[PDB]
Amino acid sequence: QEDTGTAITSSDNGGHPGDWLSYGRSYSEQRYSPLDQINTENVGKLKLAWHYDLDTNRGQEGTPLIVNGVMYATTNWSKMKALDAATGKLLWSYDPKVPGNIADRGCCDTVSRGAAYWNGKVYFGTFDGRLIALDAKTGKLVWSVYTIPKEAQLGHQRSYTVDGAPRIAKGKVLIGNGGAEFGARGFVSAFDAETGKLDWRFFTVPNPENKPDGAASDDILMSKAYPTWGKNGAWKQQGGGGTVWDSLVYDPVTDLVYLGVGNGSPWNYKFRSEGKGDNLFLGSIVAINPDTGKYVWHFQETPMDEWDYTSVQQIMTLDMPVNGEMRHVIVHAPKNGFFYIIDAKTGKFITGKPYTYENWANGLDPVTGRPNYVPDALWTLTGKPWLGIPGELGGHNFAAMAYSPKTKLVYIPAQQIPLLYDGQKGGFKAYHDAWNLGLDMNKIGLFDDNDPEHVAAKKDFLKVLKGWTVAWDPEKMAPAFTINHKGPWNGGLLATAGNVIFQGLANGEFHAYDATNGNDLYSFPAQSAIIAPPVTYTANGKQYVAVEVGWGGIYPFLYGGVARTSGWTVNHSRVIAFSLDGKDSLPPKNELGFTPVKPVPTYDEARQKDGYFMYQTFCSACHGDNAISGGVLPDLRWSGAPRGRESFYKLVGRGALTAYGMDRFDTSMTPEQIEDIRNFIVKRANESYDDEVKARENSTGVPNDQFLNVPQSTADVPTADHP
Amino acid sequence: ADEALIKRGEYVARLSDCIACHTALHGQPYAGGLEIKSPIGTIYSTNITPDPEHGIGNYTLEDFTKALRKGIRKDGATVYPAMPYPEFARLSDDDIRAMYAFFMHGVKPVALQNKAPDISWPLSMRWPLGMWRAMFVPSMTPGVDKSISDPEVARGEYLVNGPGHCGECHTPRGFGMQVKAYGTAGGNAYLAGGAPIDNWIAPSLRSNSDTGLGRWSEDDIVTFLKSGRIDHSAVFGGMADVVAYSTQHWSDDDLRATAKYLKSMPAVPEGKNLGQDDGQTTALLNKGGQGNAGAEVYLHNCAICHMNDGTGVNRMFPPLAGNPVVITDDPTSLANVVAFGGILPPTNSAPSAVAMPGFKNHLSDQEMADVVNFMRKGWGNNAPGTVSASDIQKLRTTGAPVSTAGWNVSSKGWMAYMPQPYGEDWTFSPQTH
Amino acid sequence: EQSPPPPPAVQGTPGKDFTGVSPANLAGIMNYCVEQQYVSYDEGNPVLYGLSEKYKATEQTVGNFDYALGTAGYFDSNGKRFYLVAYTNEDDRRAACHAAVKAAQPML
Ligand code: HEC
Ligand code: HEC
Ligand code: HEC
Ligand code: HEC
Ligand SMILES: O=C(O)c1cc(C(=O)O)c2c(n1)C(=O)C(=O)c1cc(C(=O)O)[nH]c1-2
Ligand SMILES: [Ca+2]
Repeated sequence: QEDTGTAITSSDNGGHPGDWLSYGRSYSEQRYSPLDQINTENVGKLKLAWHYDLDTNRGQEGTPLIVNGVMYATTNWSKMKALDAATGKLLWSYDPKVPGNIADRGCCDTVSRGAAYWNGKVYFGTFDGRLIALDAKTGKLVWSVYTIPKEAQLGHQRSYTVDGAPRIAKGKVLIGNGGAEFGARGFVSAFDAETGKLDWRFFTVPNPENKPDGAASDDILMSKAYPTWGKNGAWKQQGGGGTVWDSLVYDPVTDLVYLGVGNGSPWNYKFRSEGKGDNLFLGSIVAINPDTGKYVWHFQETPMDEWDYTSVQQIMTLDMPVNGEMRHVIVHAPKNGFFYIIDAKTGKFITGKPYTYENWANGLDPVTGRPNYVPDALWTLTGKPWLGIPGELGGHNFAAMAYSPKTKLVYIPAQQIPLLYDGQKGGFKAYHDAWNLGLDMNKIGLFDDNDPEHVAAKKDFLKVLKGWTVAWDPEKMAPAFTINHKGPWNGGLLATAGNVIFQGLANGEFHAYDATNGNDLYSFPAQSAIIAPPVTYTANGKQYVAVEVGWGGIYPFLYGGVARTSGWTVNHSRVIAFSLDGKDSLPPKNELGFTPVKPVPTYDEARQKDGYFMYQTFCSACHGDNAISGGVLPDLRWSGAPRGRESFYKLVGRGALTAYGMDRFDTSMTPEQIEDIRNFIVKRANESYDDEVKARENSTGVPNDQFLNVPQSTADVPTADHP
Repeated sequence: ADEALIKRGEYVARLSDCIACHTALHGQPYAGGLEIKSPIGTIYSTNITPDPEHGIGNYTLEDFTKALRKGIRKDGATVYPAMPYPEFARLSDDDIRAMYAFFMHGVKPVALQNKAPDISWPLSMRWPLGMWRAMFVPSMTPGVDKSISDPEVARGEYLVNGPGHCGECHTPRGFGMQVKAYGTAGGNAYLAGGAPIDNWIAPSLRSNSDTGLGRWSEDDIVTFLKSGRIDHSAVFGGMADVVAYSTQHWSDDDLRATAKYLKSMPAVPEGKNLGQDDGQTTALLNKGGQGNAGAEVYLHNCAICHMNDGTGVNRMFPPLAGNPVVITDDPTSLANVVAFGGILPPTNSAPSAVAMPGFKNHLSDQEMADVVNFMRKGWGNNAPGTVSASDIQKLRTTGAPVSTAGWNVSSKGWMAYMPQPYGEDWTFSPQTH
Repeated sequence: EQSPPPPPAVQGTPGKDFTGVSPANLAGIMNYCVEQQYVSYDEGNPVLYGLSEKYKATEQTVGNFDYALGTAGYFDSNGKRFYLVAYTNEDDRRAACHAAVKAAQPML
């Protein structure tokens, strides 16, 4: 108890130094810990203290909570484990038994990013859309609610999943959802932390007919947001998007709730809203009253969003000397590539500058903060292909960023993955159980053939694909220093008072760097890539640094053959913790992944083209582009299903593996299209089997660096003025 | 040197599958207490931890050798034939020494008291057990047989007849409940199938194509032993935990030698339990069953995973047409695997962890008997006999799903992942239903 | 300022002359002006819906780069490009959208 929330507020002022009670360890989400037991002159002696093997084989992005010696960690498939924070012994476990038939309704893996703690209870959201409260000690269920209202509009397609970490403000659990990649109406709901009753709801986009929803957002939606949404478009049927799935901040200093609103649905601006209107509360930060849920202010970072530039990224609150005077401000690093400083109280725009390379805008308007779009960046209006940097994954993603008041620096894990945007041919066509982005799925993706155009495209993509960590200085709005990496999709950042920053890399290494100059101080091989942010805490008086390891997310699921440029990795999901006198060691594991198997030699050429097309619109999101898996999900080229028509249909059309995530696709594809996909997969396997076998033939048994396209020689950190 | 000896002893212990049957379900390792059914009564595994009072802490090397090779405890009485001491009598001196070192130093001492066997006093006397060893267990030279010219075949034979004890399950037992052949020189009865043990039947390991490994390749045997998932078979039942606890930890050389020895055994007469498929069953299932109860049950419950031709999916769903487990004379294991499903973790060549649901609650006894008869007489299968509802109801009471817990301990492979619920509106029947 | 530095001043020649902007460029300018205000929601919307329909600015399957060139602050006139994200006063941004409405009046 201790009136939780008071403890979380005091955590920002030195109170509770050895606890991690919120998602960002505090209401400010600074992710800064005042524990100086591990410092720069000492972190090099760090050793692994303990580990705990998780029972999932997908990505782990959760941020564990630590309450007075007990670690509550949420894993893939929304499972929760309470372990001993000092020895890593499982105190208890709980799984909500998420149904397997909705796994394809989530954009990007069945991940769970965190939980919340309040008054001796732990609250978390399940992938199917349930908010569950458990006793923090016994682990028994207290209450469980369904967060998606059966009534209300929500659009015709309602693909709702919950993967973010709930936040609790004044005894109210706030939770959003995701699914605008498929088509959904974004909203954030506040439930009672004691009884589970719905306290209020806030819809981030207006309903199709400008009618009241009975929620707390009615006045602002019907008076301000509705006139900014075209006159008639695909937003009325799809939902409009604006899902809040990552950022949910409570500020007790200003007593406000900040929501990071996601992208539109579909991404196509012309399809969604005729290419007209600002589409208010889309790709914006909205601050509302934590009590009644009423709108207070907003700031739209990305008007008329069409590149999947969500403002859902981490929102942080600091105190800075603005105009030679101390001021409580909000710092944001969304997908679009701009670092924003705005006023936390009134929402007034203060400043904004690109922290990475972006070609979609020539800076921001100094008088409004609205981006100065280049005319060609609006590919939807021009109707021409656009090579957008940042791509749909943005310069920043769910990976956490940290703050150090000792150095006054914001450490951001940044990436560079460009995307080719082009409109869907023939107009918008929404598909059941498919990504309804409204763009051409033939143009996206790379090929391994000998076509000079394809060779040049792949070479350029590998040239401008990068990953690094930048120490932004908000006072100067310039990078203090950078730490380069081989590739993107690394873990989050953690900052402590020992001037040390911790981060997990995509090659499977946990690293500790100096917080003042970025010098590498400690490195540890974790046997699998780390995509979750590290946390630190105290148990029995001694400091521990823990992190969840597991390869997953949208990047390995989608980009496939180019997803291992940072180094070879497979998924060995677990939770590890290091202490100053740890004496543990990771047992050996099999790192061969999914090895090639010789396919059938018969395929149809006439069904190639369209077959490829179908694979790019239904199966590429999970099994990788061009039928090459990223190392988490099975590779379809070596699968035994495509060896026959009947087995392939019964697996894809009928969903024989629904209990594990393979759902039926007969609700959107005829058997002929599934057969076309099968022929395309067989042709790809026949093309690539010999090359894959040759690549895996070496001492280690895994493909070499040249096959994985890992970058020999260091690559320049992009920054502005150049990629 | 001591650490190397401990590691070697651990490897030999895993090679002999000591941990599988010397640990009770959800119990301390090597602490015993496992219920083993016997025709006389029920026996319990003794704890073999280095505990000086409960375990074998006071056992010397000579006592260990006597217990393993002759089945004589430190007391002096003879153990029950539940101990595979007829097979462990072939263990070499170096292997026994390494295992003794591992058990005296590498095992954590647990203090669980050995449960007494619940056998009535007239049949609980221990003196006749030695006479059983004298009558049915011949003297065996410990170590590799010095008659096989090929070193790999000799090592495989030592593994099969020594630390690993396949004949304990795969060899028929005689009137004295003893294996009719301890080696390939015994005759065609060596590794020629067995009676149902724990409602599971170990089929023939001989060269007959219908029921044995005649259609199995050496690489097929190696991969099946290492991971349990090949393109035409999938491990289950007792083999499942034999692979999970013991065989998956074997070195590649040992697995290759075992497969070579198995494939090099003398030829055995072919059976008549498998025929040629003319598509009659496939046509019947394509029509819709048309009045065949077994065909209707298969179409509505099983055809989604195993296809209408009984071929399944390679390395994902094992075939039912020509599968020796479906072909064997005794259908007990067939109905057992139908009633209770089975979870298999993903492998390098067989990704996408798979899960048979247990149909003991979805289907009635008559429906499962009908489906078993249909699969036994379908796609050219010629398995004899018929299954009634009484046998199904007997199997549903005496039977339980496999542990799937050995897949998740001290393994370089993936965990055995439990399946998620299908959903509220799920059905295995086709859309026309 | 000398606080965390503001975005640099934009480059371009502001103007409110709309002689030869041509259709689907005035439609883009009015898309830029209906949002961000500076005209209205009631006298700018009829221009946008009616200038983008008569002259097919969007068409849901067609290009017309002139719409994007004008959704931003740019518009061409007599072979010269003028930028509306200049005019830092924001009172010259107004009476420029009004001038665009006046210029579009004979066009509709
Ligand atoms: C994300 C939700 C997915 C999409 C979209 C598609 N697939 Fe999938 N597939 C997914 C998972 C998580 C799994 C593994 C299942 C398990 O048991 O772990 C699979 C598996 C398959 C397989 C089986 C491969 C084998 O076992 O060797 C096949 C043949 C397959 N998937 C095909 C397939 C096709 C054709 C798709 C496009 C329509 C497709 N999948 C989409 C997850 C997802
Ligand atoms: C399952 C079939 C077993 C395997 C494999 C191994 N052992 Fe065993 N062992 C088993 C039983 C059921 C019993 C007791 C029988 C009875 O008469 O009560 C035993 C007994 C032993 C002992 C004797 C301990 C004593 O009772 O004081 C020892 C030392 C022993 N077993 C060791 C041992 C080793 C080293 C094994 C691997 C080679 C091994 N056993 C395998 C059952 C089974
Ligand atoms: C009793 C516990 C067993 C011991 C000891 C061994 N095996 Fe076994 N095996 C057992 C069963 C109940 C089965 C049934 C089929 C299954 O997959 O569930 C099997 C099967 C095999 C097979 C496959 C045969 C087929 O599919 O036709 C093989 C190749 C096999 N077993 C090999 C094997 C070896 C080499 C053993 C000594 C180490 C061994 N088995 C021991 C039960 C038991
Ligand atoms: C998909 C979920 C399945 C359905 C529906 C049915 N079976 Fe199946 N079966 C499936 C798998 C993945 C496996 C592998 C075994 C493992 O241990 O998991 C099996 C296995 C069998 C077997 C054993 C043969 C062998 O393992 O080689 C039999 C006899 C069998 N299945 C029959 C069967 C029947 C009769 C079904 C309809 C009731 C049925 N299966 C449904 C997958 C699936
Ligand atoms: O529009 C949406 O609703 C939506 C949702 C999500 C999500 O729920 O994670 C992502 C995205 N979009 C998206 O564009 C994206 O790049 C992304 C990455 C991830 C992830 O978990 O790594 N989620 C999402
Ligand atoms: Ca998105």
